[PDB]
Amino acid sequence: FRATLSFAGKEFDVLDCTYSLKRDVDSKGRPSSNIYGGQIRLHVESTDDTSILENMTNQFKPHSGSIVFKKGAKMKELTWENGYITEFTENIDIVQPMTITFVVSAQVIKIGGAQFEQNW
Amino acid sequence: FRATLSFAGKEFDVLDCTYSLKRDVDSRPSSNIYGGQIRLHVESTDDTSILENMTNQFKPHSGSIVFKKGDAKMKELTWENGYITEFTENIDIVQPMTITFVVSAQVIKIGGAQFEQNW
Amino acid sequence: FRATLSFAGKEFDVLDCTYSLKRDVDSKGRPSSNIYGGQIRLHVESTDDTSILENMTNQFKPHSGSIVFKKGAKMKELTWENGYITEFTENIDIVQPMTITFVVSAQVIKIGGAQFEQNW
Amino acid sequence: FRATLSFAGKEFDVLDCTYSLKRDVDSRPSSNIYGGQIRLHVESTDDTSILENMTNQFKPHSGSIVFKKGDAKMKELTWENGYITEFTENIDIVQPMTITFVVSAQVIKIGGAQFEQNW
Amino acid sequence: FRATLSFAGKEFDVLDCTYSLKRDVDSKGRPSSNIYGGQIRLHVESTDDTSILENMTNQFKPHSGSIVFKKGAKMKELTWENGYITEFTENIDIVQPMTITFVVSAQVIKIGGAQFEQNW
Amino acid sequence: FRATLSFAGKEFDVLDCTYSLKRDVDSRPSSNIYGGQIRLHVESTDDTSILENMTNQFKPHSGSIVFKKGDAKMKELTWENGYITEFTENIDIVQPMTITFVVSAQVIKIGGAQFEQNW
Repeated sequence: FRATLSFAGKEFDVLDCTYSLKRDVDSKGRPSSNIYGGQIRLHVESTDDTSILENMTNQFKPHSGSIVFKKGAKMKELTWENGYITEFTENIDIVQPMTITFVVSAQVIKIGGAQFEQNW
Repeated sequence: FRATLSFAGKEFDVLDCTYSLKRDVDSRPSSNIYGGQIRLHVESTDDTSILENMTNQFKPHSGSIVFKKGDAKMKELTWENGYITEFTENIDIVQPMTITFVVSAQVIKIGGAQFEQNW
Repeated sequence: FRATLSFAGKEFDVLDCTYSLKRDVDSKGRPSSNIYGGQIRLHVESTDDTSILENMTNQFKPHSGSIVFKKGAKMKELTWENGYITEFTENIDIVQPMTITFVVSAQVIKIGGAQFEQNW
Repeated sequence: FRATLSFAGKEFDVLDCTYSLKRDVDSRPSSNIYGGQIRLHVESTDDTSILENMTNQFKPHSGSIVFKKGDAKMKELTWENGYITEFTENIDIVQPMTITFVVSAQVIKIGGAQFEQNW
Repeated sequence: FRATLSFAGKEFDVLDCTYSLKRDVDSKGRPSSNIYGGQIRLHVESTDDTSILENMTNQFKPHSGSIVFKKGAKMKELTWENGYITEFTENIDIVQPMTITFVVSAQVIKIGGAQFEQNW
Repeated sequence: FRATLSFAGKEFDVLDCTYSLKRDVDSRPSSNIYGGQIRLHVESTDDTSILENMTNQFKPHSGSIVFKKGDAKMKELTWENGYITEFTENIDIVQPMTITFVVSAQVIKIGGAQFEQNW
């Protein structure tokens, strides 16, 4: 209903967010792999600010971030730790007019009681 | 009309559910039946049970989907000995917040039908 | 306009049905193969009934079926003989709410004066 | 506006028709012309003539499509020495019942143009 | 706004026209090729006339053509020289009812001050 | 709201613009950053400057896109040492006439960010 990313000491209004995890399955349909993925894909409005891009281009240190989902009270909160921005796009279209879509790849993601942690 | 998933001691309203099975053919059926993955689409709440069930434990589980019309129980898809093998959650201010996940199970059953994998 | 499948001693209202046949063509565009395909793809409403699925999962014997197409009088009739259900999907979507799509692979299909018969 | 296929001693109303031809190019045209398959889309009736013509016999045939406007004959695509190499019939209560089929022919002709395959 | 193809001593009203050119780029994103493409794709109404097709099927000699773009005065003009029709489709659909789409591959294309010329 | 490209000593109204960058990952980021191509979509006029800049010369160039809201300058994407590596112009009586082209540049800059290729 409302989603607020805390990132790089700033807040951004989230238009849309998705994260996904997967395990392989063999022929007999038995799970045949550990869990992989956990990339977070975020979509936020553009302003004069270039902090997200700077965070990808201008430095090399891992970061943390926080998305808080609300209704109308904090419903739940997706956080990541030790991540890097691995995909960035900014788009203007004079017809949501100006926006950024970027993906974080992080060693740890957490939300409510769940934790996913990569093999690094 | 209405579908109710019973999973992990909780109930979830099903926005959409699909399960499928297939056999190969040659140039004549040429294989045993495979697939039987169940794909479920449910609303998100404060709950993280589905994901916890994927990430936080390793033990197979059972689940139950009950399909209804107007008011009784029309039929019921159950699985046994399954694992969540695909999860995605999406938020979009434009159904606002939802989970789509896939169960891979050794046994699925509905009405009089039973499908059971070679394990 | 109205299509009625007779299958497994029951009748089902057909939402949609398609069957297809094909022959290869070489470079010069000459037909370069016998006719293959003839799979029938059927789409019917779900009820409490699980006969179609049972017919795929619970037994192994070939079957016959019959689709009668009407207008408003029997217009024509697609029949198959010695077939097997090789693909099944059932879908519920609380937005046609609940339906089955399945494919029959059969040694013989017939409609009006046409007959197609596989090499088995 | 209106298209009428004459085939197998019968007439069929054409919902849609396309034919195409092409030549390859290199990094300059680099091939003779190929294709010339005709793709036809017509209403289904009690008739099974088109399918019978594919399944039940083996002899090449001719056909004729006449394109009209308002009332005469605008132009006419004809084929000679062809075979039906693809057939699909579809019923859908939502054009309700139709056939889509492809003719592969040695010769197609329309207005002053002629295309003829290397056979 | 209005586009008029002059071709084979006739004029045709252009429903739509597109041409495109491209150069490869390496990993470092440096251009890594000369310019290629320059095929023109044209879309015109069908009449009783079969001149375009005849030009593809019935002869083998290169040709020239001219598209004039207007507003409401000639805005600019795409011309080609030494070209061949390498793709033709005609479509009727009783739902633009009857039309031709064809592609010209030409050694030289020119528009305003630009010229592109293939290696033949 | 409004975007103005300054290129080849002229200005063009931007219908749409996108630029993107990415890094590969392994089974963890596993590459330096690549991409940074800018994709621009502008109206056609009597002008052929963009195409001339691709076809008629061979020297790298710079350009400037200024993004605005309501009235000042919100931010500005600039490139340096670039080449037009993809051009398409389309006319369609149904935006009627437009150009879509891609710039590949050694350096792009916007607000405080800078991206620079390994050349």
